[PDB]
Amino acid sequence: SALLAGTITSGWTFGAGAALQIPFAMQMAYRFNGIGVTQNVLYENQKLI
Amino acid sequence: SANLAATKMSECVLGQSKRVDFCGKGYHLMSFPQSAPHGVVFLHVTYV
Amino acid sequence: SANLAATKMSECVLGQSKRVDFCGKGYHLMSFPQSAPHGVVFLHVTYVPAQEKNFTTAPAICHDGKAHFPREGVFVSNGTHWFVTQRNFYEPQIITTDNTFVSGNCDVVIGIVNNTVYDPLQPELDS
Repeated sequence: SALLAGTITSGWTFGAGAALQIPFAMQMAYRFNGIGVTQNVLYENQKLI
Repeated sequence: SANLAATKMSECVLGQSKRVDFCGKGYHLMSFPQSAPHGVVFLHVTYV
Repeated sequence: SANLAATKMSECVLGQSKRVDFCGKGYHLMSFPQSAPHGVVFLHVTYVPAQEKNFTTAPAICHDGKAHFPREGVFVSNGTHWFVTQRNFYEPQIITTDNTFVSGNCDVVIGIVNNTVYDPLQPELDS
């Protein structure tokens, strides 16, 4: 549950160094960029997700 | 199996992977580990 | 263990790998192999950030009624002006149309703030 904490809240940086403060709406916008999806899909469809 | 599990705790949970059929089927979003007796249960959030 | 040793000689040493807790903890730069008895001592050069500062964010910037989405970067603020920086370092920049992307309106974005997007072509018309 400590690793379930920092994955949802603190981002991807908790194991690579000191923990940042990343909001959850800004996590999945940059997790779509690895698979080739921009930020147009997340912010409009956020009620459907 | 534990070295496969310690890789997927490092790659899938603590980071983002572009892989297919490693962090789960489809495009990888994030992974949620859960506690299990004599093992570990992964929850793979995928993009289909 | 030798198949895990030859994997780190191929992936970490010979090229750049994006893997986490494989080529060493943190962001991978390079790897230096060193020979030992019955093994290779690895030297992992890593990129670790240190000093952090809390900033004020927002997902989008509303200007003319259309939402301005960031292309590559984040939206930060010091409490007065909104800056465009990156995730790995602090380099404040003037907000331009080349660093922003126009999609949608301002109504469907939760948390959108109002600012003035600077167009560099507008002072260059009369000058």
